[PDB]
Amino acid sequence: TTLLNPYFGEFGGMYVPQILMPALNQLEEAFVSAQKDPEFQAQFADLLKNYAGRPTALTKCQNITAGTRTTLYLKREDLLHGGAHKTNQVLGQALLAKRMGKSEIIAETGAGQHGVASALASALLGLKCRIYMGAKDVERQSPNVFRMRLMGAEVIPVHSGSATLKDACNEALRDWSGSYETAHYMLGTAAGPHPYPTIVREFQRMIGEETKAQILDKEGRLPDAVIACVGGGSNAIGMFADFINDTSVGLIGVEPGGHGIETGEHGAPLKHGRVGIYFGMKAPMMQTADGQIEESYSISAGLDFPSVGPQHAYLNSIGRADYVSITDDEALEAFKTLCRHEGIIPALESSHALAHALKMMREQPEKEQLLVVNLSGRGDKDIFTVHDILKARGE
Amino acid sequence: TTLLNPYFGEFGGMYVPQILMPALNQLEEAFVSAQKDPEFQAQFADLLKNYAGRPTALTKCQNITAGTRTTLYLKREDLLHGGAHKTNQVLGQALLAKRMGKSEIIAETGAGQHGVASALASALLGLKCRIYMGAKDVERQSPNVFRMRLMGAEVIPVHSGSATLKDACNEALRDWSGSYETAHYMLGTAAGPHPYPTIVREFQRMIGEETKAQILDKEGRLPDAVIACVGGGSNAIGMFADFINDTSVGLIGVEPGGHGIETGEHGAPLKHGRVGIYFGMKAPMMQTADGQIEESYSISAGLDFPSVGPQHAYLNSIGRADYVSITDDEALEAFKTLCRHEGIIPALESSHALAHALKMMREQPEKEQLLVVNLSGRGDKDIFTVHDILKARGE
Amino acid sequence: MERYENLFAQLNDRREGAFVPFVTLGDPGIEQSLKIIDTLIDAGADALELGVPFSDPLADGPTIQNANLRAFAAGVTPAQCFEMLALIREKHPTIPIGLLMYANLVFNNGIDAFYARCEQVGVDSVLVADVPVEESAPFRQAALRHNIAPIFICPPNADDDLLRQVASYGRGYTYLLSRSGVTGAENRGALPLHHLIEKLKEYHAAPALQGFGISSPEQVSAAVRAGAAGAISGSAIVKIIEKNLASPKQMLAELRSFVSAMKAASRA
Amino acid sequence: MERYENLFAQLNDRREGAFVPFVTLGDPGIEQSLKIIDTLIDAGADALELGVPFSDPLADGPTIQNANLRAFAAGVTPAQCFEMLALIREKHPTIPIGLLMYANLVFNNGIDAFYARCEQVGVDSVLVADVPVEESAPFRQAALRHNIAPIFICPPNADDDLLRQVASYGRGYTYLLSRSGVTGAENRGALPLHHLIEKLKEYHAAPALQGFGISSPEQVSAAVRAGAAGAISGSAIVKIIEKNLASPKQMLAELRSFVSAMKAASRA
Ligand SMILES: Cc1ncc(COP(=O)(O)O)c(CN[C@H](CNc2ccccc2O)C(=O)O)c1O
Ligand SMILES: Cc1ncc(COP(=O)(O)O)c(CN[C@H](CNc2ccccc2O)C(=O)O)c1O
Ligand SMILES: O=C(NCCOP(=O)(O)O)c1ccc(OC(F)(F)F)cc1
Ligand SMILES: O=C(NCCOP(=O)(O)O)c1ccc(OC(F)(F)F)cc1
Ligand code: NA
Ligand code: NA
Ligand code: NA
Ligand code: NA
Ligand code: NA
Ligand code: NA
Repeated sequence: TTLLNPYFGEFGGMYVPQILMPALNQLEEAFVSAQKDPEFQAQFADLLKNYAGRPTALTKCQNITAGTRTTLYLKREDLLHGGAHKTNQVLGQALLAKRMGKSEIIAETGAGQHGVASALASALLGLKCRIYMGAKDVERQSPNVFRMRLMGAEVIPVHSGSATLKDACNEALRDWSGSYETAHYMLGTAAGPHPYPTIVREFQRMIGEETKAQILDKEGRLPDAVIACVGGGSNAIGMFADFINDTSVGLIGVEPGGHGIETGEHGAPLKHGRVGIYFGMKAPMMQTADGQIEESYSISAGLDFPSVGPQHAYLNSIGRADYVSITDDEALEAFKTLCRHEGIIPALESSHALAHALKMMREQPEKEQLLVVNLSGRGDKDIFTVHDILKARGE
Repeated sequence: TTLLNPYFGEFGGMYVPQILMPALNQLEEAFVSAQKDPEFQAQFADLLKNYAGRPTALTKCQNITAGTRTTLYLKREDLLHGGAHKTNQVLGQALLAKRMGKSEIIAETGAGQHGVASALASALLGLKCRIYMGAKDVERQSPNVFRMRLMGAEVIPVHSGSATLKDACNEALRDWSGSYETAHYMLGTAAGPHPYPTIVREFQRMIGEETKAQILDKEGRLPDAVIACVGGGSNAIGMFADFINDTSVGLIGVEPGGHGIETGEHGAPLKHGRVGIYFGMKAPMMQTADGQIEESYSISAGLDFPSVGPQHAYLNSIGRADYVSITDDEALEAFKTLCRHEGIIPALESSHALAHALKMMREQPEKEQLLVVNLSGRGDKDIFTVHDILKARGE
Repeated sequence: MERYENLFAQLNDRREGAFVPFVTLGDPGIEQSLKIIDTLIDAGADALELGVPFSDPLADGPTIQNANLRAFAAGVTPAQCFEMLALIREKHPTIPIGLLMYANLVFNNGIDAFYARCEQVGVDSVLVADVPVEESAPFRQAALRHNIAPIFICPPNADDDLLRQVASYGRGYTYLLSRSGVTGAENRGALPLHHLIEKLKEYHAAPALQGFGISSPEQVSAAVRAGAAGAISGSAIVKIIEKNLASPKQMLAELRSFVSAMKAASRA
Repeated sequence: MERYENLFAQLNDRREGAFVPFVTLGDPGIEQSLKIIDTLIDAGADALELGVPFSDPLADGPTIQNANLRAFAAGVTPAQCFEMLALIREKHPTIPIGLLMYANLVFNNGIDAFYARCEQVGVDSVLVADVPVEESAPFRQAALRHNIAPIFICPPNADDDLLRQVASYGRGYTYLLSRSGVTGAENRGALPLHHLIEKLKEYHAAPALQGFGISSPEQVSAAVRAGAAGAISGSAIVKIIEKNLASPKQMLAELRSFVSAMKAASRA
């Protein structure tokens, strides 16, 4: 029994060991109670505004669209305290944790942005934070490891499996199954068992809400499309949510194509995997023919995850949202182009969305289109990784 | 002849080789023209809001003041695009450069925040940017070197003298004396020859303007004091300016004490140097008995400068503002305390201001005081420097 | 079949509890796994719980994770596990055999087809670790249609609704979970909660076996004294496999000695 | 005194321009500097421009920066420079001696006291590199009170107001700046702007010497043909000091040869 629907069509549910069901039901109940609690809403709103810096800017590109009929705005989640959208829902979940009397936080992280958000929230709100991070990601997103430890969080490297995001996810869930009485699992994307996909959407939807208000004010109309990258699905559903009922607005999610879909080294389960059960949910998974979970790959740690949130799987199935993929190299080009021509250093994750927007424009340069890309993070964590790659090329 | 007063009492002026006087007069004239130009004001305002993300938050500390009668707010310039207050006036000066038909930008940098701001502004507005940075600073603020180069700026390491800020200043000025026909010198602090101290103040004063509006809204009164660090003087005068005529509000600037004033390894000319002529201005200077400029020292590259802007020297002389110093170790403690207890990673420069605020509170914990610290930057550029220090200690 | 009912009927006649070892199928390889299983049976195992290696075993601690990794290193697949299960049943016609599955391996190419496959090879029960009763409907329905007992966890945090549902839905035995957390021998489970044992019996649930962190004969005898019908040990046994990888002969002797001592503790 | 007037009176009688070498005082050390200066004079220098090492020479390129660094490495201070200036004047009573100062060294412990000090040792002029005419008042006033000529730059971007002010304020000679930038031998200055030369003469300014990037006899003769009263060479001479640091004897011979050729080019 639940208070809210755990499914989005066929997708979602609560596929966890029985031991964890009361924790999930408790969390669902606290979320439902908090949503109608004016005190909670005011506290959340105050943290978003005065601590995290909402509303974030909506920036019109001045240069990169020159000579085309594309108008492109960037929703500036890179300006949020912490440096990515991940901070929004962490603040909300942290308040839920305290509401349920939990004193500890467990979180997985890959880009380290969710880990930084969890650490900073735990420092402010008096929680003891431990973060699981794939050892590969500890290296390629090292600046965030330093930030997390500086804020007093315990960062635990995970060497098992691919030593990336799904392996951190596995460890976080194993830990929580033993510590749920005192620890809240601050899941960092819109995936996992219910009620996480719902809570994460609801604590990110201010992205799309602001975007709509902003684009209305500046352009007098809705966008032709909003474009976001998709690793687990939080920044995308946060952008998409307030536009779902505006049928004229394209909802475009961008999965990482890695070295190319044909190489099998990608992170695009929604369009190139098949439905399966793992990490507490029924959702598209990269999986072998006999049902073992495949390892994903992406240049960006934040997209290096072989499944995807169930609401995206649903929106795709009914054709309300469209999903595409963008490769490492395409993402790198978009990264460079934004740095050099708009003076913004985007996260490599966000660069996948920008890259797809630049394709839409370049492929059809006389097509009138008003586009918003969710610029989900800043690229500070990525500058050394990108430098080494660009240098190893000869640039 | 000038349109505006180049002096603040005894301090300021235009002590440059005669060759550079027309450039300064041109710049003063463009500034005066721009200030009354609605088009310019609207363009500047739009960049500040929609590109840089103004207004920045004013955050009330939740934890670090516990058990005392101090209420402490942080003006969140760390949330500005680029990661520090330096972005404000760079945007304004970049528009001036284009107004005067300059196609190139020269800038010095020490923390690399002014260099990052100049690079990002030059990328957006179509300027060719070259940055001089002391070789010591290239190492201890390396993340910003990567960011600057990623945005297409040329970063030139300066190995002469102390290989820090004043040596970058020297090179920038030497370069400009030969390239002023095509290059604008985007000076990065409220110092140097007139009209820089005035222009920099006027393009930073939104910091204090917002702060006053914000503190009025939240507290119904003005602060007892506003506290900012002082390397050259831009973030401080930007905070102070709108409060100068509110006589009840203490204006407190914080110079770096380095290893301690008594060691002579500091950067506190205002209170521990003496008036001299260098870098185009008459101002307090760290200098030998016979008038050679001394090298400064600070853990923070952004404060490692042996002079200070003339308006601060003036405000101090008439007793309108008070200036203090804070050592490396005190700054490091404040850095750590903000990370662990408010979940904000501050620049080491800004940490000097926070440290002084924490002293005001701790020294007199039952004194009712409402304080604002200008949190001039985020500490991303500093995390590796701080880690190495803290590790070398045994922490 | 009623291999579980027949077993519990017989154990009750001898007034003893069941001892049920768990191992991962194909750990450390197919042939040695088959020998390990024969040794578990020869040493007195009343039934078997057998794991199919899965890529991401979220309910398992390091010991069983490493068992899965050894089986994969040997190329073990679910198809090969079903090949072993046929050989096991062929040698041992009466012993109850339960599989411990992760959901994706059951759902993968058809839930019904998975249970049909179990019935065909002569498996008696399936416990799907990550399918709570709340999600169990097509699983337990498919299980019953193919004469497989669906086995459910009764966790220590169980309420009355869950007790009634586990009692109604489950067959074969009720898995009485000793503690929170994931599998592991060093994290010792608590004693069986008396209130759960009594309620399960009041509601006519399948007999309760205690599992998780059961690693010593004393824990087995204590579970039975507490009212449980028996106990399951996994990690403790897998550690003996891991310890003796270099010596299959010594591996078998130690397995035999341990299972024997564990089984003896179940006896009145 | 009127050492400059006497010099220009004499040069005019011989229908020649002035050649005026610059060196940094105390580069590469006090004794060798004093010898270099004697060699410059013996080789035909009409006057001297002498730099006092300053920590942060913002108008100077690498050549003269390195001269300052060599002088500092030898422990040279302004006090020691004034000691050398006394020895120079003692040997050479008639040659005009101009100092090239950065403002802080003049302002440091009293502008008046600095110029009094110059008068006392027998210096004839002071050019303060970073004091434009706009800031010059207490400098030029102190200079005149102590019979020192304040020398000002007439830059190539000069307007009529600046021409009038330089003509009115300056004494001794007018420094006609050949180009933008900082000092350096390889960045060659342009020819003297004819319009500035004519205007300076119309306004009764002190005679014009061209300086910056003057490094070859051809440039000297061209400055004089252009109407200038002469030329100043600095970096080109300092490079000869830098090149021959290991051989003071060869340093002196090369200095002599170069100054001689430079001075010869000033002759009609
Ligand atoms: C700037 C930015 N933009 C986009 C993304 C993509 O994440 P999303 O699709 O939720 O919007 C990330 C993901 N970041 C990771 C992965 N976080 C993560 C990803 C998948 C599963 C679990 C996770 O914690 C993290 O910070 O832990 C990001 O940092
Ligand atoms: C976050 C932050 N907070 C405070 C400061 C102190 O600078 P300020 O006193 O102007 O407010 C800096 C100075 N940053 C240097 C030095 N910029 C600099 C300093 C002195 C002289 C010239 C300079 O370009 C730079 O970015 O180049 C900073 O990054
Ligand atoms: O029997 C199992 N493992 C072997 C015994 O445990 P241990 O002795 O600790 O290795 C076992 C493992 C997981 C499981 O599903 C769930 F996680 F939900 F409980 C059920 C039984
Ligand atoms: O005479 C000077 N240097 C030596 C001659 O130049 P160079 O031959 O290029 O070394 C010299 C250097 C600086 C100066 O002040 C100002 F910068 F304002 F012009 C005046 C004269
Ligand atoms: Na994914
Ligand atoms: Na997403
Ligand atoms: Na300073
Ligand atoms: Na300041
Ligand atoms: Na499947
Ligand atoms: Na002085």
